[PDB]
Amino acid sequence: TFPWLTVLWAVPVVGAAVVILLPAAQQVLAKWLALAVSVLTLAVTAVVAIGFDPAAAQYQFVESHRWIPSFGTGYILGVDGIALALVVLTAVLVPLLIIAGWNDASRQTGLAGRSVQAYLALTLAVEGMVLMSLVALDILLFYVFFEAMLIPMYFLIGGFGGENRSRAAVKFLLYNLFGGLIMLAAVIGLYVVTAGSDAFAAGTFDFREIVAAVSSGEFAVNPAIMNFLFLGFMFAFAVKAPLWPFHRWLPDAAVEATPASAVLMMAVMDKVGTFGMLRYCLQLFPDASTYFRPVVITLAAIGIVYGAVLAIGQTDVMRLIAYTSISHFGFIILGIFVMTSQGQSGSTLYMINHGISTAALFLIAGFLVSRRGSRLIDSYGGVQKVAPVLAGTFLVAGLATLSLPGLAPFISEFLVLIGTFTRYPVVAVFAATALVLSAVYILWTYQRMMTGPVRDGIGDGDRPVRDLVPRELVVVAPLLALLLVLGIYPKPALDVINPAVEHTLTTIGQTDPEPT
Amino acid sequence: WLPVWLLIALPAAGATILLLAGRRSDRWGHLLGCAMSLAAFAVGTVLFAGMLGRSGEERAVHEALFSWVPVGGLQVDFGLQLDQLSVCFVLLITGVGSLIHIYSIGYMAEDPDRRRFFAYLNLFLAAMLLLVLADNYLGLYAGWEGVGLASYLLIGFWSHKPSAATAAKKAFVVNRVGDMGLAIALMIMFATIGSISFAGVFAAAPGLSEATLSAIGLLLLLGACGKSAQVPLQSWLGDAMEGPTPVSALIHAATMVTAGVYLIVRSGPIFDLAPTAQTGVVIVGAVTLLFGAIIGCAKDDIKKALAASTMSQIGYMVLAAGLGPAGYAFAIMHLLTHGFFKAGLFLGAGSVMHAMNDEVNMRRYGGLRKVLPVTFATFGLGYLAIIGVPPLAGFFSKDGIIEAALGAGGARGVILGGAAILGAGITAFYMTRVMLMTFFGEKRWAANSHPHEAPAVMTWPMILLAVGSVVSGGALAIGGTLSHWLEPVVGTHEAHHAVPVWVVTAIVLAVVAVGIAVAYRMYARQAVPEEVPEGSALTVAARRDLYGDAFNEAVFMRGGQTLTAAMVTVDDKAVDGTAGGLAALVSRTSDALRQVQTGFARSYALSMLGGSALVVAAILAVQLW
Ligand SMILES: CCCCCCCCCCC(=O)OC[C@H](COP(=O)(O)O[C@H]1[C@H](O[C@H]2O[C@H](CO)[C@@H](O)[C@H](O)[C@@H]2O)[C@H](O)[C@@H](O)[C@H](O)[C@@H]1O[C@@H]1O[C@H](COC(=O)CCCCCCCCCC)[C@@H](O)[C@H](O)[C@@H]1O)OC(=O)CCCCCCC
Repeated sequence: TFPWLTVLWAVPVVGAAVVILLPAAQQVLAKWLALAVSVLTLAVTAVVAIGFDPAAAQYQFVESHRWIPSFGTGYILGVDGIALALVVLTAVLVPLLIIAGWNDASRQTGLAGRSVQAYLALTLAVEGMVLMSLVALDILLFYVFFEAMLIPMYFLIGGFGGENRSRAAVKFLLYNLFGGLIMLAAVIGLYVVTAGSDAFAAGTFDFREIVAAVSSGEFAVNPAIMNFLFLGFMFAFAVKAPLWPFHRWLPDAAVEATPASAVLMMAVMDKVGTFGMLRYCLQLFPDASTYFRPVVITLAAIGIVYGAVLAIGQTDVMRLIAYTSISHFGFIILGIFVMTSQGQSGSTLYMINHGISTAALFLIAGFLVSRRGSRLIDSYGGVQKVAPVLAGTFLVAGLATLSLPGLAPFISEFLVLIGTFTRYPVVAVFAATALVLSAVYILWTYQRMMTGPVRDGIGDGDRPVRDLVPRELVVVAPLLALLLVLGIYPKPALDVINPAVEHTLTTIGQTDPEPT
Repeated sequence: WLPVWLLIALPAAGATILLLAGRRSDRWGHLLGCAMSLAAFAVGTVLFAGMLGRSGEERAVHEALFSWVPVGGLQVDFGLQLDQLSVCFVLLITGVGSLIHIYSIGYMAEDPDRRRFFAYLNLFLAAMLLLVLADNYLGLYAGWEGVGLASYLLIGFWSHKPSAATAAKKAFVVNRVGDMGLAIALMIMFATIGSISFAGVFAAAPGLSEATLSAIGLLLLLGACGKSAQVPLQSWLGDAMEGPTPVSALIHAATMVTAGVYLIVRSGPIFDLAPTAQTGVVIVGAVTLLFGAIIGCAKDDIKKALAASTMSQIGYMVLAAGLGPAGYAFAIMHLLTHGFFKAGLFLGAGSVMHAMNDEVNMRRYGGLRKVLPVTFATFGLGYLAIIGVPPLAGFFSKDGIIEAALGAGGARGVILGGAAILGAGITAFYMTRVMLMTFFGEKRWAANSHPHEAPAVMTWPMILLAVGSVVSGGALAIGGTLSHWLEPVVGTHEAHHAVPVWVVTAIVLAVVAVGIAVAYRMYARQAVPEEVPEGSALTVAARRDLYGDAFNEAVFMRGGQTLTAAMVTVDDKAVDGTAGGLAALVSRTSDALRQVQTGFARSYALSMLGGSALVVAAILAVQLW
């Protein structure tokens, strides 16, 4: 059998290496080669998805090799429905981010003229590491790449990006790396516990073996040790997926980085955190996850409402979008930890829809910010008159993030909310208030920016706000199309997500509560 | 054979084209939108005829298109239920929207972006059709939020006007509060029944408990308040008038406001088993009817007065619906008649505004009766329907609603009847004031206004709407045709006849006559003042919409801003503060330790001789200390 996942994750990295190795004089050719690598990765993802059988075994396209037996970790890849969803999201988004950031690195000087090549290579490396993390079926391999993906993104923020890029990159890398190091403590504890248990020949990192051992009850561990390990994993994923109050790194990095890099971070990269909760936290520590479910549920709900409120209070458009994304990750984690088929399937579909919707909205806001010279909300006005298409696409993206039923995110949010209510009705209502808060922070921003009299310098002056160029349409139209398709007909995604979710719940001894 | 879902497909597709074709379709897009609306009307008429050709349970058409959200026990399948109740709304929406599109042809003829406006109109029609046709509450929610979005877009039209944008935002936010309430309702429904479709919900409706059913009904009533513009969510109607007059006509006559009443009636099984929810609905309907009637009497703008009248009529319909099956059929009939005559009135008002150089103040207008004979006739027909002259459509519907309210019985019945009578009187007073200030008295025109008759395109819709306001009410009430039609789906009911029908009719006529006489004395016998006269505290309170906006600005805007500032301070000082404090502690400790690196070899040797610490630790390791 062909090692499809190995190629899937290797192609982005090899392409990044080739791109960075290109001479300085091939900048345009470097851009086209990076786009071609992204498209090849997307084709690999497409064939994997097409061959994926949701009715078949839980894990498919499994590749297994000995990598570091001394550490009890093997090169084990395999994609489930949950992993496949995020893999498809990353594969589809990365080319769109590349064609969105086509010229983001143009103005950067020095670096032996490799600025464009460096930017493209870093983006492709992030894509490859994210993909391999998604497909990895080994705790230590997954941790390796979950932590490694930070560095390319750290360079991508610090290099390129705004004036305060350095501080933002430092805060990013240090928050995420402190979390990853706590994960390292938890992972070493997991290895030690597995070694001390007769369930395994020795200390083990094979995710499937450990999951089976814990589910069968053979790998019984002291609930305190399991609680500590789960706390480490959850803390790492909570800094990665911006669970409140650990979110404070995300706004600065998102605003200071280039729009494509910021989207890659929030839309794609940060998802690895939430996915990490869904695959490991629940399945490695079902008892600890169940015990801590109230606390994590409360934190997710507070994140939803608090991020919505802050987004309402923001004056910078991009920071507003970042806080919106924080609230959306709040929804994702709330749906994950409620441990309901509806809740978890909705959270996965929400990972997908939020990736797409935040990508669209953030990229459109980035285009608008590039047209002008300031990110301030008050710096704009009546933009709809000058750039009808830009304003229309921004409205559609906001409506998506606003969770309209005609667009994909609602389907997920609904599904999450439903799942939350059956177990924690008060939390469900508290989250549902975010439906109002999202209308607020989307439509008020639209009113402030696109409506009213055309602000000075928007339709005239040296930096007028011209409508979207064809390339920006190439970026935007696919995202809006995915939003509309996953809103009208989400079933193709759910058909893949629902089985994997069931297998997950079956694994953790959880079931949707019976109706009264 | 024509499937039901075409009703949704024809308009939406049109909108899609008009949204995507862009400037290429700017020259003829309005024609395509009008064609889509007319095709929807034709399909609705054909489906209604097919339902008439069927009897009993065969009358309704249930069609499941595809599995939609098959997640575990949810298993929500996209499906449309065009029942006897649904078909009435389908016909009303399609016909009135087609007439409004035809009118908008001329109304938006001189304004660019008419193609985009018609795109929004088609999307609005599609959303309303999906709302009324969806066989499950999730599809109902989809249509609900679609109607909210379309209302935002249309009210938000003419984005260069800040007031229009603010009105659109306010409308969407208030609608979204009711949408959140309806979302809580759906979550409760799924949690308790495990199903979302109408069929399963109503099959399991008898179970659960009075408390659960009351909670569901109250949340649905909150949603309706959102759409139906019932208190406390009734404040957004007034500002929504910044949008084009056809938008106001479409919103108030069908779809947007009609959605709350449709949700209440379609949810009839829940409210029938939830007496407390029905009581809440009745209270809301009466209170909002009174509030709208009071506010309308003070509004000096034709659009604002019409909006207040729409709020009052929706309140009457909501009270009828909350009265249970006794008023459900009467509520639907009054809703249809209101669609007709309110649409006519809004079209007439738009014609007046166009003739008056977009003037909206009722004080500036006057003596227009001769100036716009066709507009005057249409406005007068709609006015007679709204007041409820015996020949007019509104007479029968309002009389039935009032009779049901009075027959509710006991203190509740007496209160409802008194509220209805006061509402009828105040409605007569306000409508007479508006009509007199508009079409009677001195011209009072300003800026050398030169009124001209509206074109045929905007006129024919006016004549048809007047014909509807004249006929539909009787056509539905005489012989109880509408009541019998809704009987198979809406709860059947007998007549309590607490008071003779002629007695209630006479009382209503007397109240209307008293209001008309008061209005004539105030504004017909006495010349209409050119400036806003002073008055009692109540007059200014009504001028400020009974402070409804101020309350919202007083409690939620101000309280919301306070909460936002508090959370921003928490983020900047508390949350980020912990990381800042950690960094400060690390830096301070690093500096303190670096001070230990004194640079003197002898200090380092002293630290090394601190190896006495290692020696003592090793020795004590066996001391067991
Ligand atoms: C259960 C949860 C319920 C919570 C719902 C509350 C939603 C948010 C309320 C504020 C809002 O909704 O948004 C107003 C501002 C921007 O205000 P705006 O600038 O947009 O407009 C202003 C206008 O200023 C200029 O605005 C432009 C030019 O700038 C021009 O066109 C205008 O003519 C004008 O000159 C003008 O001068 C100012 O005095 C006004 O404040 C204008 O807004 C005004 O809001 C008021 C409130 O509205 C609402 O729906 C609230 C009611 C909805 C629910 C209440 C009842 C439900 C009960 C259920 C049982 C209305 O009276 C009009 O809506 C009016 O329009 O947002 C913010 O601060 C948000 C800050 C924190 C919000 C977080 C809330 C938790």
